[PDB]
Amino acid sequence: VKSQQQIIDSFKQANQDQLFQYYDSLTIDQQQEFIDQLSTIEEPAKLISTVEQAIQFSNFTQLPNEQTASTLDLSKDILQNWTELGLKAIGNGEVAVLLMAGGQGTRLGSSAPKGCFNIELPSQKSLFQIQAEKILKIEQLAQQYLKSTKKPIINWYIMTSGPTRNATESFFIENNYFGLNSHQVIFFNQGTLPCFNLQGNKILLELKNSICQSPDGNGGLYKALKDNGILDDLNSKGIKHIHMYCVDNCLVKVADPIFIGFAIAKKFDLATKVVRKRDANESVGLIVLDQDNQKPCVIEYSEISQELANKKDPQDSSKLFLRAANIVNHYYSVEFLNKMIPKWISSQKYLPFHIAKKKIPSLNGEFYKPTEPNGIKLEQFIFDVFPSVELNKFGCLEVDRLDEFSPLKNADGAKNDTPTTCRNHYLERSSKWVIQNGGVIDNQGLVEVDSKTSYGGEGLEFVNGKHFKNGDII
Ligand SMILES: CC(=O)N[C@H]1[C@@H](OP(=O)(O)OP(=O)(O)OC[C@H]2O[C@@H](n3ccc(=O)[nH]c3=O)[C@H](O)[C@@H]2O)O[C@H](CO)[C@@H](O)[C@@H]1O
Ligand SMILES: [Mg+2]
Repeated sequence: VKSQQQIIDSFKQANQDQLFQYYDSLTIDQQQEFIDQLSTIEEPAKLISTVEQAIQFSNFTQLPNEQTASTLDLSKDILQNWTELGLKAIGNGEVAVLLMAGGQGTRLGSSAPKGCFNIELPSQKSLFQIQAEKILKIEQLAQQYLKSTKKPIINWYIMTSGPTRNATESFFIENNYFGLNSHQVIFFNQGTLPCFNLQGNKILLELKNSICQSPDGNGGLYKALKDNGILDDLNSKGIKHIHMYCVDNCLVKVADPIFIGFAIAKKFDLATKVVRKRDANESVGLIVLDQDNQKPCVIEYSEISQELANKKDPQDSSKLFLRAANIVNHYYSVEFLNKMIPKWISSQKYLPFHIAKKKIPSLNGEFYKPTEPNGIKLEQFIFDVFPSVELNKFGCLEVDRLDEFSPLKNADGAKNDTPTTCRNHYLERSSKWVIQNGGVIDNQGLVEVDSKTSYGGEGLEFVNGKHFKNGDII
């Protein structure tokens, strides 16, 4: 739309003259490539103004009992009822899953997308394959429940970022989508945001003809859904329910019928899963009620005070007051998304920029890697839109952590959330399932239940009285 010079001028008017410090020494091709990159930034002056306001701008209680439920407390009949509602929805092609895999998992230090990571289970399955097989399995369980001739389809929308896209897609193709239909696995990229200097008023140059940019946070998912036509696809296919989740959880129950059934039974617009907080210092957001506006919301682990994090429950001193840990497992009604996404992406009121100090290798005038944080990355949080839902339309399901949540965040060597803790948890869960179904594991070993065999412990009646050894795959 605008000329090359018009773009340059709009950045200079926004006081970003440093970006053109080496412009004249660049070849014409590098210049054109540079401005093309700058042109993707919609409204520079406004963005910078917003980042600045965000920087110079930086009463909770527990959610009402009416909006919460726990799989630890519900009777089998109630859980079965929800399961059936969930399976029926799946059986009618009304369910889609949305996988957030745009993160670069810096803490883990892997060169490949976290989803490809191998926590070294006997099966050597990557996180992506486990999730793929969970999807295939639940489709089959729904088909069996409804007695369908063919299995229903759960479209799997995978949100990648520029840096994880190629490897991610190439990985699924090389593995033939792990058994799923190629058409049901749909990739789409989330956007990016420019990185700024510590002061937060200047965009950082990565190279002489390139600015630093990073994935705009999982909160950038809503805009990516609209812009990539995913929302249109949901409507086109008649999908009514979508399960959004985090790629790092090796235990995740993708498209959990219990979770979907919970939302349908209660007619929720939005629902989220939580587990009991490990300890005051666990790096997890907490689901709470904002008493000032009487709206549900999440307080991120990095923006909570030690005092609030450590406060004990006044009605039970043995527990932390705020202990509903966010495990990034969200349910959204498609209708709710059709109605709200236009609003959410139209202002910071729902998706404010969160500031993160980072060590960003960039231009000094030469490229370099710092030892101290030299810039900031901007991020929108997926849950910041929660307050916009009506309290009575928001659900919070507490689940069993050992059965549903073991995140891979750190490289081996750390105390928690490592490939080892994930592997151990995965094997312990599998082993518990086998024992409960009468299976005998010799020499106190640990076995692995194949995701191709059981979704969550069901259909394991054949192991009763049967012997297994440490390392077996069932
Ligand atoms: C914002 C957010 O969700 N925070 C949650 C996240 O924290 P945490 O900081 O550990 O995780 P991240 O926000 O980095 O990643 C969450 C998920 O979003 C994806 N992602 C992230 C950034 C991005 O630009 N694009 C993208 O797709 C990641 O691939 C991952 O699947 O998990 C914790 C549990 O482990 C929760 O208690 C936190 O409340
Ligand atoms: Mg309750």
